[PDB]
Amino acid sequence: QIFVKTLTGKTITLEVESSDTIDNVKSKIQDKEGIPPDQQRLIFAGKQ
Amino acid sequence: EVGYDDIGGCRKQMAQIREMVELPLRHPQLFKAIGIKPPRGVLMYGPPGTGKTLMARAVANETGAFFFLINGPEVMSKMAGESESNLRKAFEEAEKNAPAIIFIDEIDSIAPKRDKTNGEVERRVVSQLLTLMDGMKARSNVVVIAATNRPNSIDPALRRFGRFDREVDIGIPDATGRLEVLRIHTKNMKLADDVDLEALAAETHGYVGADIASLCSEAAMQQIREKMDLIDLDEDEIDAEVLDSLGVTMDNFRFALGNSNPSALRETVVESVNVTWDDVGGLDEIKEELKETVEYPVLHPDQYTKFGLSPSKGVLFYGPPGTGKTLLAKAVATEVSANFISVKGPELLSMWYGESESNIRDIFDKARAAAPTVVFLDELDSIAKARGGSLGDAGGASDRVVNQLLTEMDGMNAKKNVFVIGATNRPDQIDPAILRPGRLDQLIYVPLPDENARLSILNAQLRKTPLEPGLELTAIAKATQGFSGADLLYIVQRAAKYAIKDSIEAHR
Amino acid sequence: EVGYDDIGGCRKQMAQIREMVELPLRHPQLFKAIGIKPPRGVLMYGPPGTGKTLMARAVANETGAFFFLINGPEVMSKMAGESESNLRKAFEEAEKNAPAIIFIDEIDSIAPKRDKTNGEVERRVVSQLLTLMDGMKARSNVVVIAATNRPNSIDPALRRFGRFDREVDIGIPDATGRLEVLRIHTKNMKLADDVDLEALAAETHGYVGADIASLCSEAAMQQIREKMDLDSLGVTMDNFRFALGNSNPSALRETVVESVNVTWDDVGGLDEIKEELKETVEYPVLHPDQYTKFGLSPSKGVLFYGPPGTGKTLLAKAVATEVSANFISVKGPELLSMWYGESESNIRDIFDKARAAAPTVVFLDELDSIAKARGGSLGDAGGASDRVVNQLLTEMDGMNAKKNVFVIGATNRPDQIDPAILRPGRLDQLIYVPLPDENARLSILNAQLRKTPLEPGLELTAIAKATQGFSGADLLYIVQRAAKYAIKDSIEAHRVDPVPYITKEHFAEAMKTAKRSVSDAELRRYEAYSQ
Amino acid sequence: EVGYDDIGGCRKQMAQIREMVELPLRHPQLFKAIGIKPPRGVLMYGPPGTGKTLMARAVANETGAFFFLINGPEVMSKMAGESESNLRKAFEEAEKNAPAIIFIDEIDSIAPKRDKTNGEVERRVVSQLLTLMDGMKARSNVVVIAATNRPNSIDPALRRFGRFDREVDIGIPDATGRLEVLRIHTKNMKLADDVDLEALAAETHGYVGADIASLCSEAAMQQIREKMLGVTMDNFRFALGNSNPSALRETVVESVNVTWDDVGGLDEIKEELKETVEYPVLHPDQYTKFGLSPSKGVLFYGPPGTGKTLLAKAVATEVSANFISVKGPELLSMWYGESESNIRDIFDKARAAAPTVVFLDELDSIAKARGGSLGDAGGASDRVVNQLLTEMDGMNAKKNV
Ligand SMILES: Nc1ncnc2c1ncn2[C@@H]1O[C@H](COP(=O)(O)OP(=O)(O)O)[C@@H](O)[C@H]1O
Ligand SMILES: Nc1ncnc2c1ncn2[C@@H]1O[C@H](COP(=O)(O)OP(=O)(O)O)[C@@H](O)[C@H]1O
Ligand SMILES: Nc1ncnc2c1ncn2[C@@H]1O[C@H](COP(=O)(O)OP(=O)(O)O)[C@@H](O)[C@H]1O
Ligand SMILES: Nc1ncnc2c1ncn2[C@@H]1O[C@H](COP(=O)(O)OP(=O)(O)O)[C@@H](O)[C@H]1O
Ligand SMILES: Nc1ncnc2c1ncn2[C@@H]1O[C@H](COP(=O)(O)OP(=O)(O)O)[C@@H](O)[C@H]1O
Ligand SMILES: Nc1ncnc2c1ncn2[C@@H]1O[C@H](COP(=O)(O)OP(=O)(O)O)[C@@H](O)[C@H]1O
Ligand code: BEF
Ligand code: BEF
Ligand code: BEF
Ligand code: BEF
Repeated sequence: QIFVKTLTGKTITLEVESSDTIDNVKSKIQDKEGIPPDQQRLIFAGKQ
Repeated sequence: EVGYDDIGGCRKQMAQIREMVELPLRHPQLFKAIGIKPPRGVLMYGPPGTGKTLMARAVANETGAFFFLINGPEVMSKMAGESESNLRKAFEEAEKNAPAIIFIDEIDSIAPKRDKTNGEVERRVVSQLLTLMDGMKARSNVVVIAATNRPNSIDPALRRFGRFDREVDIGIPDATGRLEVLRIHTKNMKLADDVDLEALAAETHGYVGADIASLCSEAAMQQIREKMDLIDLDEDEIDAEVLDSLGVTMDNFRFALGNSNPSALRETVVESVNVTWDDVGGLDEIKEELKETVEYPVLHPDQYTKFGLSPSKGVLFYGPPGTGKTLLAKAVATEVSANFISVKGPELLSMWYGESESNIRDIFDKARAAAPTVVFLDELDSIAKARGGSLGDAGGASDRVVNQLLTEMDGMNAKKNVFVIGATNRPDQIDPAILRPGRLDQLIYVPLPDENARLSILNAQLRKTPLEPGLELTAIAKATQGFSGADLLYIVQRAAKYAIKDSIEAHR
Repeated sequence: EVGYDDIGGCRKQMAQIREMVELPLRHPQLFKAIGIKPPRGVLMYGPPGTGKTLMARAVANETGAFFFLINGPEVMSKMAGESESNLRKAFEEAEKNAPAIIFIDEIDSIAPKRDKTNGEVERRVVSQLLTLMDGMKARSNVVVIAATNRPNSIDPALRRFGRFDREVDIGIPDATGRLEVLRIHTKNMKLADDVDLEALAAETHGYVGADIASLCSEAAMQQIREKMDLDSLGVTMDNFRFALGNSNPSALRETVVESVNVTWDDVGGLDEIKEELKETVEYPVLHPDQYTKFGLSPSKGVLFYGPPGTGKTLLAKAVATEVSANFISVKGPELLSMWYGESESNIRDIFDKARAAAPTVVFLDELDSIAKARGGSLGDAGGASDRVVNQLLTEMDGMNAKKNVFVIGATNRPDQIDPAILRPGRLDQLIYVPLPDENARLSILNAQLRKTPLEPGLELTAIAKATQGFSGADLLYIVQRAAKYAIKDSIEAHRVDPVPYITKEHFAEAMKTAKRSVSDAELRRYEAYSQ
Repeated sequence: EVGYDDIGGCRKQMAQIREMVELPLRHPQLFKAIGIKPPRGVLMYGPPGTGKTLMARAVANETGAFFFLINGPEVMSKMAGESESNLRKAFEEAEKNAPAIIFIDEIDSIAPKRDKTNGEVERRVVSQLLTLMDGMKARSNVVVIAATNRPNSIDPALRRFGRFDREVDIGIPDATGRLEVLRIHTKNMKLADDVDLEALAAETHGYVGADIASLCSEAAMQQIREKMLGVTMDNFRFALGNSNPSALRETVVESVNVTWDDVGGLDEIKEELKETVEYPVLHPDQYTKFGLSPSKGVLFYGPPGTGKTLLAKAVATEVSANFISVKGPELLSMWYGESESNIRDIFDKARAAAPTVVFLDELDSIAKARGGSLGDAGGASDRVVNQLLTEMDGMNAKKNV
């Protein structure tokens, strides 16, 4: 004698986006980070 | 190019859209010294292809400016924040070549409501368009155009003061507007000297404009298919005397008028059962009373406007079962010029919470989009249930789905000549608020047929029969006293079943 | 490859799709000479198992144009804007080489109604499809077609003039619409000379596009199975009848019935009822041209309202295996639900599925619990129980086409049925099965056993003239009690009879415990009508 | 590993699934030049606990070909996409290197009916499952095999000829199909020969193969707990007690004492109940020799306190058939749709036992003869009496209930 319909809701999905690109890490691998307090880098020469 | 002449009808709404795209561009000194320029945004809503995607194509060729277009979800890509930037550089592209005109299409994916999205990038694109529309305030700017259906699903922050406050409705042409559609769409075609363009618009009453183009396409193909003489398949050129044009006749438009199928009721197509106003014989004063109350507001809509009175709509059928009253609704399926919508009782009832009241709200909107039409509600006892004494026996709010039908029959707006027909066998279990002249005017009662009525009942069913040498049918009428209309169908079916049995026994 | 000759059935629906994807491409000088530009593609729909997903294979070879395949959920990816960019990079791929055609298989997945969904990417992929078919200028010569099976769960803006012109319906084939179907599904196969393709098409009703293709596969598999005991083989219509036992249920798989049969000879006495029920289902099927010549619809509904025990609830078991029609069985209130919902849709999905497998014979048993509508709510009977009848009243006659659906009803109380169902068009043939008399009972006792040695020299006429006022299954109790005493005199130590020789001594004590089921007071309620 | 002998215990349904995938591979020259493609999709269904998860591993060793395997809901991951592409990764990997056998499991949870659910992922999982089974000249190498217990919950478009046809029914093995299960998982165990194994074939009847493996596992734990070596009957007879088949686990009855000696005097009534439930069980060949159906059960009526709740307790502990007790009007409920399926699954489990006996106490409460003639009580609940009316004889065939 009793009736109930339902309640709705439940399933949802999400999207994800990507990171920067190919050529930013191509340029991120070619730079400097700094001198921590005081160091040197390079002073050399070769083949006479 | 499409120009000014391609838009069919819509003259009361063309004059609104002309003054906001032409007069700031043609006369820029007119808006000076009278204050600032009011119109900078517009939104066209309604059915989607009634002349909203053509209006953007119209202003691209009759208003010379640096025009470009914005589609739907084409601004989305697999980057970080580029989705809010490429539409920013699209607006900046329109302003670096100022003066220009900008059109964005289908803002359902671009600008949805902020409460429906949940933590994704789509809630920032609607916020990006909200900032750049009103923050960009230079001199002689661009005017945005939105041509999108479903206007109630738009966030109300996009209508505050400056995003768009000049939204317009491209209305459905009901009378003498679809004639201006047919004058333009058949101008490029070379019609034969048989069609009547006023008769094609006066027979039907509810179209959408785009289906009028669907009417001429199927009428053009049926004339080619009738004149399809395929003898030379490799040479594939149909001349038969000379390089000529076949055209289209009046009979080809009558064939396309049969399978019209408008877009408002494409999901609510009825089974085309043939009727010719002669399947019912016993009803001679209630059938013509049914035809005059459904034709007079739709065939001659001038006398009701002259008197100033409301038209009559809404009729209920009640009586004993087996004598018409649902198969009379079969007679108005293909015969009347209004479209038919059939409901087989609780077929539109759903098991979800808000879906059962939403499946009854939109069929009436499909009856509202289709200009004047008739709907049919068979077995209203399954819908009404007298609105009294639930006490848990209703359970799933069976009296609350009735209250949705309370407000749709009388209507909060002006009535568009829709016709509701209810058919049932018991008038006592119907709620008495259904029986009021605001919704159902008269309650006609079909009686049991007498001897004069049931004689022409047997003449109605014996129409297409390979009859024997004839016998009198008045003797069968005086013997079958007090029977319904379906009871006499059983007698002619039993007599026909004996006519099949002896024919097989005669063979071998 | 497949061609247009390799696809049979809907020849009228074949030509309306051939003049649209081939005739504007092969014959382009008609549209520019007279008339408007040629319209766009159609939306194919219908029941599953028809050749909607094998019609598009024929236009991919013989047309010669560039074909691009786009499946339904194939254009889907977890990025934010590649679910619509992959869709638009394929339609512009077909624009590079005009003309070209695009088949959207299963369009129901990526095009629902936009008002039903909320907060997904699926409302974006349909709005991309809105501006892709008829955009601003991006439509020159490509024609895009689609195939599905649910046209109602599509947005109505997608079936406009710009996107989808006609809704072509590949429907259920009929006689000489399913005969050329079996001819092309048997062309390459090695067949014998005794096969008759015309007789196989008359006994296949629900067999539409693939069940009839299952019939040529299961009969060939049975021919392989018998050949396991280089060498040529061939079907000989013995495995075709063996494959005809279980090859129908594509749509009616949920309501299959198995496997009881009485082969029309286990019932007796009702000689007039057996012929009346036979010609009500064999006339619209075996001779359909006689009814269209006379121009009258046949009679369908029959109802049984006899007393309990005469043979009404398994007379439907007699027609379930004898006549060539689909059988749907409903055992009482087996379709009711509690959800304000599915209890009403269970009648709806059982009739159009039966109408799809036309012709068919449905069976509604014990309609006393189904047809309680005129009293409600009767205190504890429960309200909203008359809607289950009003849905049934709109399916028997309603507003529908005549699909030769035969309704058989069996009940024991004729006064508790809705009189709205008791009318012609729904239930016209009202037959009252009585108790068997002395004439019917002698044809009842021998037809019940049919498999037992009966001690030749006995007389069953003495039982028929005696035990008056007994039902048909009341005599089932006597022969079951006699077989009970027959094995009681045989389960002892056999070290007694090595033969099933039931004698009169087993029938002696069987008549002692034989009691009458139908009382005299309950008999008068059936004789009170006398109509 | 398992094989064709380890799966042995079904005969008619075994040869249908074996020649479907091995005969086109061991003998491919007979299909060629025959005009018909081989069948391409297996769908085996039945009651739970049968070997629909272990048939696929059994011919996933004996053919010697490229087996695979997909679980049910692990393919459903949260992306807008890849719930259909991980299905594509399982099919495009299985395309190359002919031949091909792929097994998909749990097709009742995933891929439901289209118009009966509301989830936007579920509209795309069903059709991607369709399109990879027939696309644009697809189905050239792969052979799909399904396994489920609810065939009515799957999509009606899924059981077509191109994707899932020649479906095989894996039912309850009792007519010398139960005895073949005993000889498989006992040849690996140590069995001291003191009894016969053929008497155990007719002791219980609702066993579905998986309950037989639980029967021999109960005797293994009973053997080691009394030696705190082989196996004996006393562990198996203790396993014969509290047997509890998986189809009848919801309704238990084995809690009463020893009977058949607590009653006396009504020996002609006690012998009559032995003549109606022990005769087809012990002697099934005598009924088919006469070619007649066996008799039905016994209805009790009389004075209160005579012993009619003890005669139900007498047959519950002595005869070999299963027992299901209904405690008065127990199955009656408040819901409208229920008390019709609640009286149905008891009879559905009764026909799945093959054979058994059910008991309905106080038939005044469950019959309520006719509500049409009943107006003073105001009940009018004729649904529960008519569904009971069509479940005993009804429309279906008899299975010795
Ligand atoms: N004035 C007009 N009356 C009727 N139909 C028109 C008119 N102008 C354009 N159409 C039709 O509209 C279609 C193109 O625009 P449409 O699809 O209606 O756009 P939208 O759906 O964006 O409103 C074509 O079928 C065209 O024939
Ligand atoms: N004189 C008649 N007038 C109308 N219908 C008739 C007549 N004679 C026979 N019929 C047929 O009898 C049937 C009666 O159905 P109908 O009265 O609509 O059903 P219901 O009893 O459910 O209201 C229809 O098929 C109708 O065409
Ligand atoms: N003309 C035809 N008549 C009947 N069956 C056909 C016909 N053409 C193809 N089929 C069958 O249809 C199936 C392939 O297409 P189908 O699965 O029906 O596609 P879809 O489900 O997409 O409509 C095969 O079983 C094939 O035998
Ligand atoms: N002479 C008989 N004719 C038909 N059925 C019979 C006969 N004797 C016994 N039976 C069996 O008795 C049962 C009762 O059949 P029927 O009268 O249709 O149902 P009910 O018992 O509900 O009245 C069926 O199983 C039927 O096969
Ligand atoms: N032929 C067989 N007879 C009886 N039981 C079997 C048979 N083959 C396997 N089993 C049992 O089935 C179980 C493994 O498969 P099962 O769990 O039944 O799979 P599913 O539930 O997927 O059908 C084990 O308990 C095993 O002993
Ligand atoms: N002579 C007897 N035979 C059977 N049961 C008996 C006897 N004396 C006492 N009892 C017990 O009395 C109870 C009543 O049994 P029964 O007559 O079946 O039920 P009820 O009391 O409802 O009539 C049971 O527990 C039964 O075991
Ligand atoms: F202009 Be439509 F909405 F594509
Ligand atoms: F279709 Be009628 F209202 F019985
Ligand atoms: F493969 Be079809 F669309 F059922
Ligand atoms: F028992 Be299921 F097939 F895993």
